[PDB]
Amino acid sequence: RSVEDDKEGHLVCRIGDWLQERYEIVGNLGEGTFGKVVECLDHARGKSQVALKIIRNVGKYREAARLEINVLKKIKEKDKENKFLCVLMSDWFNFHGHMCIAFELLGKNTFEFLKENNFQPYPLPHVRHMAYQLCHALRFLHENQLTHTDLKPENILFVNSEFETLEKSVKNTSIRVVDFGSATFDHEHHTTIVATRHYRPPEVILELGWAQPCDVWSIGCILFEYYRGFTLFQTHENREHLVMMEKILGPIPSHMIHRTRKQKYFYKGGLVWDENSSDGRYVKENCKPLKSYMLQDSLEHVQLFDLMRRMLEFDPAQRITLAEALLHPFFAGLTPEER
Ligand SMILES: Cn1c2c(c3ccc(Cl)c(Cl)c31)[C@H](C#N)C1(CCNCC1)NC2=O
Ligand SMILES: [K+]
Repeated sequence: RSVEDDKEGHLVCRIGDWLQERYEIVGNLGEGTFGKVVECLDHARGKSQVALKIIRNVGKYREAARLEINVLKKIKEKDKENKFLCVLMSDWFNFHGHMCIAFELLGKNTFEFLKENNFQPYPLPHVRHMAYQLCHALRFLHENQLTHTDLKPENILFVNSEFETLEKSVKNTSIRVVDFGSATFDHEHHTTIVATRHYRPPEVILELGWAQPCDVWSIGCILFEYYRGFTLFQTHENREHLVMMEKILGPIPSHMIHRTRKQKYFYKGGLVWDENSSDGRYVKENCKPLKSYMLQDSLEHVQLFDLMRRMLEFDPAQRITLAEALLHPFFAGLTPEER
C-alpha cells in the first residue's frame, strides 16, 4: 500500500507498518541524518529478528549506501563459512528512493555495556578475546583491498550482551564488527579526514595518505579503552592531540613532519605547545608514557602493552599488521575454544 516521505526525505513509518509485505517493524534501535534503523520480523524467514537500515531519499545518502552495499556483498562473498566476525547482511532493496539493508539482530555495543557498568574496564581475559576477534576480522577485511576507517566501541556489538553480577561481566565475549558505511576499497576515492576523533591516527591528521594501517591504530586505541575504561586521547583539537601522542608515545618521526601540509602546528621541527598555560597543566598531569597505564606488572599485561604500542606506531609504514598481530605472544594466553 502507498507510503509517504516527510519534508526532509525520511520514510514516514512507526511500529506496526510493513515493507515489501515481508518485514514488520516492532522496534526503534537507532536514528540520524542517514535515516532510521528499526527492529523487524522477517515474516518470510519464520518471523526471525533483523535490524533494518532505512536511508533518506537524498542523492548523497543514497549513493553513499550503494557503496555500503557493495562492501557487504564482497564480505558475504568472501566469508562463506561465516567465520570472519563482520556483520552478515541478509537482504537489501531500493524502497521508493529509500535504500534498506537488513542484518542479523545483535546485542549491545561494547561502548553501551561499558557505560552501563559505570566505565569500569573489561577483565584482561575479555580484552584478550575481543582484541583477537578484532584482529581476526579486519585482517580478513585487509586481505580484500578494504579499510573500515571508523572502528570504535559503538561499532562493536556483543552477539549476546547478557551479563553476570560481581560490577558486571558479559557471559559471552563474541562480538561483530558493524557499520561499513565508511569503508573504502584500495582503488577508490579516499575521503581525507576519516575515523572519529579519539580513534583517528596521525597520518590522517597530517593529511599524509591513509590505508589499512588506519584501522590498526583505531584498534590500539579501542583496546586501551577496553583495558582502562576511558579513552587514550581525550581531546577535540588537532594540535593538542599530536602533543598528547608525543607525550604518551614519543617523538613524531621527522620525515612525517618534513612531509605534512599542516606546517601551522610546527616551529623549527617541534610542535607548538605552551607547557605553562591552562591546557598545559592538564596534559602535563594527565598524558603519560603508555607503560605508566599498566594496572598490574605480570606478563599477560606487559604482552598486552607491547601489542598496543606496536598498533600505535606513528609511521603507518612501521605499524604492526593484523596478520602479525595474530601471531603475537599476547594471543598464546587464548583457550582452545576462544581460538
Ligand atoms: C543497533 N544497531 C545499529 C546499527 C546496527 C547494525 C547492525 C545490527 Cl545487527 C545492529 Cl543491532 C545495529 C547501525 C549500523 N550500521 C548503527 C549506525 C551507526 N552506529 C553504529 C550502529 N546504529 C544502530 O542503531
Ligand atoms: K568525544
